[PDB]
Amino acid sequence: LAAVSVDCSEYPKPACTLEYRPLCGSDNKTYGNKCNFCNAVVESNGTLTLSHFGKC
Amino acid sequence: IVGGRRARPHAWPFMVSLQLRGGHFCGATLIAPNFVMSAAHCVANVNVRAVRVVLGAHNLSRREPTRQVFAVQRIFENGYDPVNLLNDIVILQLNGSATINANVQVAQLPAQGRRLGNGVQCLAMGWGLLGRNRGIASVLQELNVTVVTSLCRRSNVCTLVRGRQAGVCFGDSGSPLVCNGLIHGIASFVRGGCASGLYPDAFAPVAQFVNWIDSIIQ
Ligand SMILES: *[C@@H]1O[C@H](CO[C@@H]2O[C@@H](C)[C@@H](O)[C@@H](O)[C@@H]2O)[C@@H](O[C@@H]2O[C@H](CO)[C@@H](O[C@@H]3O[C@H](CO[C@H]4O[C@H](CO)[C@@H](O)[C@H](O)[C@@H]4O[C@@H]4O[C@@H](CO)[C@@H](O[C@H]5O[C@H](CO)[C@@H](O)[C@@H](O)[C@H]5O)[C@@H](O)[C@H]4NC(C)=O)[C@@H](O)[C@H](O[C@H]4O[C@H](CO)[C@@H](O)[C@H](O)[C@@H]4O)[C@@H]3O)[C@H](O)[C@H]2NC(C)=O)[C@H](O)[C@H]1NC(C)=O
Ligand SMILES: *[C@@H]1O[C@H](CO[C@@H]2O[C@@H](C)[C@@H](O)[C@@H](O)[C@@H]2O)[C@@H](O[C@@H]2O[C@H](CO)[C@@H](O[C@@H]3O[C@H](CO[C@H]4O[C@H](CO)[C@@H](O)[C@H](O)[C@@H]4O[C@@H]4O[C@H](CO)[C@@H](O[C@@H]5O[C@H](CO)[C@H](O)[C@H](O)[C@H]5O)[C@H](O)[C@H]4NC(C)=O)[C@@H](O)[C@H](O[C@H]4O[C@H](CO)[C@@H](O)[C@H](O)[C@@H]4O)[C@@H]3O)[C@H](O)[C@H]2NC(C)=O)[C@H](O)[C@H]1NC(C)=O
Repeated sequence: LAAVSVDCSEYPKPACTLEYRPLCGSDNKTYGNKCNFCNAVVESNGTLTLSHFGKC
Repeated sequence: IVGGRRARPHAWPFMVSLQLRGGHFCGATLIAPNFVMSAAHCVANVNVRAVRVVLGAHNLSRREPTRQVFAVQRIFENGYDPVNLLNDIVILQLNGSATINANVQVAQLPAQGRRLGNGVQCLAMGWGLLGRNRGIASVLQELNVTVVTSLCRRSNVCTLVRGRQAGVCFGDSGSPLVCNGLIHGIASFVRGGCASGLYPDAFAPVAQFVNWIDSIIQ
């Protein structure tokens, strides 16, 4: 109901920047930032979704 | 930092933590009493007014009497390019000026366009991830790296830990790379994820920006 989203459309990217702004995936993994999360969503071939912002 | 080790308390007393309300998000280096340097991409698309700048830290999880906490008054950029990850440096002016003591000191920077060559021995450090889902460090970690020229472009300083899956990870952006005492990079990006053992980590090359740094800090 929080309708949490990130836009992963410009993905994949060969490189990520190193800031920590964690994202908690539907696989119950913490991704380090949007870039690391989005590269995983394209590599899940779209079945990995966003649970919420922050750590798991 | 993946594969490194605990720093000694206040070993690198120019190491700064940048924090938003959830805590640490990037590193920074103290380069004058009222100025810190970081990566441009840490402040892009965040509310700079919310960022607290912590000096004097060692273990982020603990209440430390050592710490000094500022807010950011102004930022200076120099054509950061998010597409190509170029000029990934920022300088933040603090709303005050630090007290210099054993826990907080200003770093030394190289002269303009001094180049490191292939094989130089340096230290990296940071409070980022200890590994793909081992989580963020409490205690400042350091890591011996080597400068590398292969698989790097000329507008970056690159490092690699030979024979180990180690290097910089999320939360170590903006942290220094120190080589013969002087500050040569600002951690900028990875590729293939952290500690791939294949692609070197990329820093922003401070020596390219010293004239610009000087034009701020005197
Ligand atoms: C540059 O910007 C800096 C950072 O700014 C922040 O971040 C940015 C991003 C933005 O969000 C800003 O809006 C934000 O503020 C900024 O630093 C800020 O500045 C604020 C304003 O100056 C400041 O806030 C207030 O400070 C008051 C200080 O009073 C306390 O300390 C003194 C000195 O100790 C005491 O005399 C007081 O009694 C009081 O608390 C008690 O202090 C002592 C006892 O006296 C302490 O005891 C302990 O210490 C002993 C030392 O010997 C030792 O023996 C120990 O064992 C132990 O005894 C405690 O008892 C303590 N009690 C506590 C801590 O509860 C506060 O009074 C005031 O707080 C009150 O009101 C708030 C609002 O209602 C409440 O939240 C709060 O709970 C209290 O009720 C308030 O905090 C910030 O502290 C500071 N922020 C930082 C560092 O993050 C700079 O000012 C600015 N610089 C510039 C512009 O030049
Ligand atoms: C991984 O990287 C680290 C760090 O890398 C360097 O630093 C960073 C910041 C960047 O600049 C990098 O580019 C640099 O590479 C590497 O660590 C470095 O290792 C070098 C040796 O391997 C070393 O050089 C040699 O130093 C010796 C003298 O050291 C003394 O004094 C200096 C100045 O203070 C100090 O830096 C040293 O740590 C050491 O200090 C003394 O230490 C002892 C033990 O802790 C203290 O004694 C204890 O103290 C406590 C205090 O409460 C208590 O009293 C105890 O009771 C007591 O026992 C003592 O107090 C300290 N003294 C002082 C004054 O503080 C030299 O003898 C040596 O000489 C010669 O040999 C070299 C090799 O041939 C030559 O190059 C050289 O020219 C000489 O001929 C060296 O020069 C660095 O000091 C060290 N740097 C740091 C920052 O720690 C590491 O090598 C690298 N590892 C890998 C595997 O790659």
